[PDB]
Amino acid sequence: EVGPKRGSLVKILRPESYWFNQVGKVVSVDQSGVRYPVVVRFENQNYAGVTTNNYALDEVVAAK
Amino acid sequence: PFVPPSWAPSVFVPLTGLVLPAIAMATLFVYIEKEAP
Amino acid sequence: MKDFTTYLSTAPVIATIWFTFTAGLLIEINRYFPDPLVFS
Amino acid sequence: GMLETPVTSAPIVATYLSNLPAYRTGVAPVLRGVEIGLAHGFLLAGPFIKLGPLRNVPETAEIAGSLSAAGLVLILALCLSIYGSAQFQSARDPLFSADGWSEFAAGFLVGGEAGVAWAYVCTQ
Amino acid sequence: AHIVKIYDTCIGCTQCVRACPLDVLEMVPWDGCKASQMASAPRTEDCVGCKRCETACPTDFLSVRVYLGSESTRSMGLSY
Amino acid sequence: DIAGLTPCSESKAYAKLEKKELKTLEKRLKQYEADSAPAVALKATMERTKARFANYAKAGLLCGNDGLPHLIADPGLALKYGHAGEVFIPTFGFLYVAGYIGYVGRQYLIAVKGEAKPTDKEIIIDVPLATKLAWQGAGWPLAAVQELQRGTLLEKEENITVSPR
Amino acid sequence: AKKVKIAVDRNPVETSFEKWAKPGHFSRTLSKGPNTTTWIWNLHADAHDFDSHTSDLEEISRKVFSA
Amino acid sequence: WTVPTLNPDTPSPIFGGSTGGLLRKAQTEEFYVITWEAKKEQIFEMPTGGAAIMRQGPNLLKFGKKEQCLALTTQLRNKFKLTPCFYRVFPDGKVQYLHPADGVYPEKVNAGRVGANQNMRRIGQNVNPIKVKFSGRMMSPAEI
Ligand code: CLA
Ligand code: CLA
Ligand code: CLA
Ligand code: SF4
Ligand code: SF4
Repeated sequence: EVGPKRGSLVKILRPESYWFNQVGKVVSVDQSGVRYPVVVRFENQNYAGVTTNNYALDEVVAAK
Repeated sequence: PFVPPSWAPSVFVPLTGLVLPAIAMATLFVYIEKEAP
Repeated sequence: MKDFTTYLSTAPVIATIWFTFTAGLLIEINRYFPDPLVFS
Repeated sequence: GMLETPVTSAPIVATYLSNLPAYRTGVAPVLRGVEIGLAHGFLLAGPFIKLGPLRNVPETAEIAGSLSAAGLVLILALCLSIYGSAQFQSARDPLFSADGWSEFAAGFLVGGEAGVAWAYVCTQ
Repeated sequence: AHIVKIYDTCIGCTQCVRACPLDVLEMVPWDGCKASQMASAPRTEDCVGCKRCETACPTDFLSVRVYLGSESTRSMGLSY
Repeated sequence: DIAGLTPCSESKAYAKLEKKELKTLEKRLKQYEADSAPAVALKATMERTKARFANYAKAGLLCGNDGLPHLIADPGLALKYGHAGEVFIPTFGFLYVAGYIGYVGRQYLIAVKGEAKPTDKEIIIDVPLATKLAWQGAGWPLAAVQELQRGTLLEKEENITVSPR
Repeated sequence: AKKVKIAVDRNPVETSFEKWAKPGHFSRTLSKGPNTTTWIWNLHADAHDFDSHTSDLEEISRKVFSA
Repeated sequence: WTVPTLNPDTPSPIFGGSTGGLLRKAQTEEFYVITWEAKKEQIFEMPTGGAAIMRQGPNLLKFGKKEQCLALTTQLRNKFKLTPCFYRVFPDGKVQYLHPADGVYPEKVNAGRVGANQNMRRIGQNVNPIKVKFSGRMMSPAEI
């Protein structure tokens, strides 16, 4: 009941993220009150080769 | 009054090129190696 | 044959054909219109 | 441990080194300085005389070369002195101490210049 | 000695600890992530600055950071 | 004439240059036979050399004191004195081809972004699509302008990633 | 005393253009295709590094012999 | 678990020796000792170069720096599935034990450890360098 729906597309707002201002697919949202529950997957890898990352609720917004 | 002697280069060139550098290097080498109290 | 035509569609093969064509066109133009310096 | 080898660990080699002035303990540092200085000072004159800029002058070659060998011994004595100042500022052998090395450097200057002078006397 | 800091984006993968070639880092209990563990840097005096830990961190941006600082025999990796 | 230059057709140095090049070719010619293969090749070169010097003079180029053609780049001076073919006309000739190549490539890149695996459509070219886009690029200046006015040429500032500042 | 003799395997591999259309097939890492331009250079750098494609000495030797 | 005590008389592997061993540093500053138990005699690779045979039972080696000890530890654990431990030894005779600091290898989480050098923020939430200026020494914003 917290965070965006699984499989939906969100836009990243973390300035220090490789995918800032980019759209990714939500994989899961932790409901345990952790710091960064939202998990997002991206189609383009970052400089380390990673394609997934964890974000806080306020760091991600729905596509548009 | 100003004109230096005609032998000035014979003394100052070796002095500034061989003698003062030797003392300067010895002074600097001892200084850098010196340990704090 | 589908795979072979797929191989010909790879980047290095396409570039070789494309530049071979492009170079040939330029070479042929200068063969029939030697020394072009001004449109005229 | 360290790679054993005849050069590193041999009886004949060890005895030879133990008799050199550097390794001969029980001798005052000043005396070791003179013994070491004489040997190097005597040799130092050779190359300067034979291959110096004034080597082809009949009589000036001997004087100029030896006088340059004396100069180099003086520079080396300064190197020995300042090395002791930097290294020993605060053990078994007296040489490796602030007091010992200062005596060692002084002996090297006296021995070295004596060796250079002795080398000159051999020529003339 | 170098400076090593662990930030609250750690997911407790333990990859930084495994990567470290001088046993500078270790894992400790935590409640801020699913793994319930966080990286720690208790022995930074042995850190050499290789940054193998940063190479191994999956989070973006890194959750472990190394700031090269004052040099010493240990941090300069000397055996003489 | 312009900038102190003179027409190559009226330039003394320009005429002398042609003789030097022909003289060099003639010198090599006289060491062969009349209709041998080397002689025919040399004669062909001399014909092209004579044609080249006639064409540049006929084109109304300007020669300097060096007796070599110089080109006029200012559009006003070019159109004023009929030198539009040196730089001005070729300027718009190149831009049409350069925009053609760039526009065709951009159309193809947008086309495959909709596919499931865009990366595999870049190393392995979709030749049927590329040929289709190759022909439609002839009207790129019209299509390019209409995209600009409709506002679909540029991305939004909010959809482009940037570093911290 | 292993005798010296001719020893081969019949039809070890199939002659097809299928793998000509799948760059990077030889390596597990590059078989997935490109995501960054670094993949392209890695394809040419590791093409003839047979010893790293497979750990089988026999497979390595056969490639060397035909190369 | 209690802190092990080093036994200087522990036997050492069968090794001829090399030029990649201890230097004068070991006699003046410190050196490192690694010990472990061997199930059977086996050949392993010395981080200083060469091959050595480990005796069955206790083994002991001396290295010039910590990284060399922990490089051998990785080899023994990954291939031979052993559990080595090493110390820091000073010329005065003092012996300091480490790795495992608490008996459990750091990769495995263990209760009782206290977090160190942990910042409860992200990298992007550090202050600007101007705000830590003239603090008496060169200080990064991450330190404060
Ligand atoms: C400004 C710097 C400087 C000066 C003044 C000199 C001066 C000299 N050099 Mg040069 N040199 C220099 C820099 C200098 N050099 C540098 C930087 C290098 C390295 C690139 C060299 C490398 C070099 C070589 C390789 C050689 C020289 C040599 C010489 C000599 C050539 C002239 C001659 O025939 O001497 C003849 C010399 C004499 C008749 C004796 C002069 C006095 C001696 C050297 C010292 C006497 C000391 C005294 C007895 C006791 C201490 C007194 C003191 C406390 C006041 C002369 C003494 C040549 C030479 O003969 O060297 C010995 C030589 O072979 N130089
Ligand atoms: C390595 C290169 C080299 C060599 C061999 C020489 C050689 C020479 N130079 Mg030249 N020179 C060089 C480089 C060299 N130079 C360079 C790079 C420069 C430019 C900076 C110069 C500038 C220069 C000048 C300006 C002058 C010379 C001069 C000389 C001559 C006398 C040098 C002298 O007094 O040495 C003194 C030598 C010694 C104090 C000892 C040398 C080393 C000994 C022999 C080592 C022995 C080791 C031993 C074998 C070990 C035994 C171990 C065992 C006991 C266990 C000589 C022919 C002078 C001359 O008049 O030439 C004709 C001169 O005026 N040179
Ligand atoms: C890259 C910059 C540049 C520069 C430095 C020049 C320089 C020049 N141009 Mg050119 N021109 C340019 C770009 C440039 N032009 C472009 C992009 C175009 C449009 C495609 C033109 C179109 C053009 C025309 C139609 C004429 C010139 C003329 C001139 C000359 C005098 C007037 C002038 O432009 O003053 C300095 C330039 C500028 C301040 C930049 C803008 C220039 C505008 C576009 C043209 C001004 C013409 C002027 C009003 C004519 C008055 C009569 C004249 C005899 C005094 C001078 C050599 C005139 C000429 O032939 O004189 C002999 C002329 O009639 N230019
Ligand atoms: S710092 Fe990185 S590698 Fe280390 S535990 Fe945290 S997330 Fe994993
Ligand atoms: S920089 Fe190297 S030594 Fe320091 S913590 Fe990271 S991996 Fe360990």
